[PDB]
Formats: sequence, C-alpha cells, structure tokens
Amino acid sequence: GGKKKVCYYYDGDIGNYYYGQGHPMKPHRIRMTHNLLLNYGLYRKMEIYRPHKATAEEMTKYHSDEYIKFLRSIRPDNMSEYSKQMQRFNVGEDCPVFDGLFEFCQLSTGGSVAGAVKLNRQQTDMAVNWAGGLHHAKKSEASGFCYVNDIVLAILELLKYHQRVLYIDIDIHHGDGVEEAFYTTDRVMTVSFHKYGEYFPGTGDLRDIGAGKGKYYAVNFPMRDGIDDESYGQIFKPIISKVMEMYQPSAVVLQCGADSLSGDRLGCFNLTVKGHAKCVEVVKTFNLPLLMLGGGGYTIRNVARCWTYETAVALDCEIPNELPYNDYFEYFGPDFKLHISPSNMTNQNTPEYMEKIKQRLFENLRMLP
Ligand SMILES: Nc1ccc(-c2ccc(F)cc2)cc1NC(=O)[C@@H]1C[C@H]2CC[C@@H](C1)O2
Ligand SMILES: [Ca+2]
Ligand SMILES: [Ca+2]
Ligand SMILES: [Zn+2]
Repeated sequence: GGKKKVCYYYDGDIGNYYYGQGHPMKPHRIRMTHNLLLNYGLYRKMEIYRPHKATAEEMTKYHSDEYIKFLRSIRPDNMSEYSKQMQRFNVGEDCPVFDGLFEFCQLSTGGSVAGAVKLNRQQTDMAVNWAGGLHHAKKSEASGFCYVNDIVLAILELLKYHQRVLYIDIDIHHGDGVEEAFYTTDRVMTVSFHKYGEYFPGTGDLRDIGAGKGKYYAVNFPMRDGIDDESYGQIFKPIISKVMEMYQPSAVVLQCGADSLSGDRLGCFNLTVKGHAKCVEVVKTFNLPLLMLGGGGYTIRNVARCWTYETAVALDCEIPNELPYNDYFEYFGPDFKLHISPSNMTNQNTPEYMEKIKQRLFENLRMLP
C-alpha cells in the first residue's frame, strides 16, 4: 500500500496547437488542466518533466515508415501535392492538416514513452501524461482526431521489462487502435468500457475477445447512453479485480478519456468527476507500475476538473471543492467548483444489463490459464 511517487509530463507549447475553426479537439484543455493543478499546489507533491519530442525511429516501432514520412512532410501550404496520400492515411477532414501537426504528435507521444521508460527503470510508481491517450490511431492511418498511437508505443516500451501489461480504457469510445495492435498476443490484455451501438468507431462488441495466442486477452464492456456513477461502480471494480486475479500483470496503462463525463459536447454518458476518478482509485490500489494517460474530452472546463482531481487521487492528496484562482477561472463558472453534478438524462443501462454483461465477461476470464 502507501503513498506513491508520481512523475508528471507536460510541455507548455501543447496549448498553442490548433485543429482549426469549429474543430472540437482543443489542445488548450491540457494547459487548463496544468494551470488548475498548479494553482491547487499539486506541483509540491510530484516531479514535473518536460517530454522530449519523440523521433521517427520511436514512432516506427509501431507505425509504418510511409505513414510517419507523410506526417513529417504534410503541411497546410503543400496539401494539394499530397491529395492521394491524405485520403490513404485518413488525414484532411476529421483529422485535419494544421500548423505543427508533426511536432504535436512528437509532444503527446514523448510524454507517454518517457513515462514508460521511467516506470521500466523503477524510478517512479506512477507516470502521468494528460496530453496522451490517442487510442484510435492505427499502424498506417489517422482516426478520430488521433494521428500517432502513443499508448501502443508506451506499451511496447513496457514490454521490454514486463511479460504481461494490462491496458484499461475508460474513454467513452472503444480503444480500437490499442486493441488491434495487441489483438493476437497474450502479452497485452486490453480492457475497454465504452458506448456501443451506432457509435464511433463501430468496434468493441462483447463477442470480440481476441484471436490466436490473444484469444481471451481482449475484453469489451459495451454500454448504452446515460451511464451514471452507480452503474459504472457496479461493474468496474469487479471486472478489474477479476482481470488482476486471472491475468496477473506486472504493469498497467490506464487511459482516462474524459468524454465519458456528464455534459460532454460529443459524449452521451453521465459520469461525474468522482465517478470517473473512482476508476483511478480502483487501479491504484493494486500497487503496480501505472501509466496514466488522457484521451477524449470536449467540454474543456470538465476535462480540466477531471484530470486535476485524478492527479490529486494519484498523489493521495485531498483538494478543496472551492476552485483556486487560475488563468482560466472564468471557464469554471457559474459555480467555480471542482466537482460536477450529473444531468437528468435517462440511464439506458439497466442494473440487470450491467450484471448480465459482467457475468458474460466473467465466463471469458475463466478461460485464462
Ligand atoms: N476517443 C478519443 C481519444 C483521444 C483523442 C485524442 C486525440 C488527439 C489528442 F492530442 C489527444 C486525444 C481523441 C478521441 N476522439 C474522439 O473522442 C472522437 C472520435 C470520433 C470523431 C468525433 C467523435 C469523438 O467520434
Ligand atoms: Ca473505452
Ligand atoms: Ca491482447
Ligand atoms: Zn473518446
């Protein structure tokens, strides 16, 4: 048990990257998160590092040479010359070309891989990179605002020193890029909780359980609109406890996508910051090397709240509900509190549904050796 060493990765340039007018991804939210947690005094309890810019050598440990070469070359001024490749690599529309795109990929990736190295060297208990968690990016394809899969790269780093790595994903969307990368291996177990049914990315059915050596090492909990703290807490600790018992990982990667929070611009879940952060508390009790990553989140005031509170949880530091003054204080009106209320939206996940899906996942976890 006990309190644990936390290393936290942040680059002050991250907030200046801009996806374009009306695009819901705001890298500014990482700066808001940073500034809020600094104003709570949480810098006093952890080591703050600036990530290196991850190289093409680092990125091509997973991604194709042609895809990384394209990301290094593509700019707003030369887009007409790469019309074929833009379509091939799924760049230009939802994943736009913007100024400094490659540098943005290098920063988000750098934090996750640096955190993994720190964990491998046994120089920290927890590593935190809120700029990471880009779980949709594929080997040779951008997807869902993600270009470079920092998570896959960080897990490959952990696999140098860890026989078994557990990946847990509480983003509202299915962690499809991470699942796909490790679908045929027992050395990574991927566990995703997500909205499923007529929803992006369209994968992560209950019946998707892995293949070959990876059969029974992919776990998917499909959910409906409006899941709440009670319903999520119903199943999270039981599932993760059973996974820990059967799989026995030596390192953990937790993707903490904040688009599962109540009031998210794109999401349809109803979790509070406390309900979301209960997942961090559950994972942290197992006392394994832990990489905590960001993810989605489009109501940026709540993203800042969520990841500030989850940093406090990682540190075992109680922080007051009254928000301290900060550079983005006006974003947190009209209440200026840390914690959020759930909406009155209907929870389409019945208690019977939650128990039934849990029981079917328990059947699959019995098939581990
Ligand atoms: N899930 C996720 C996780 C991380 C990042 C992400 C991407 C780049 C970053 F620098 C940091 C985080 C994005 C998503 N993308 C979504 O949530 C969108 C997927 C599609 C398109 C609109 C809607 C929402 O459906
Ligand atoms: Ca998920
Ligand atoms: Ca697997
Ligand atoms: Zn998401």
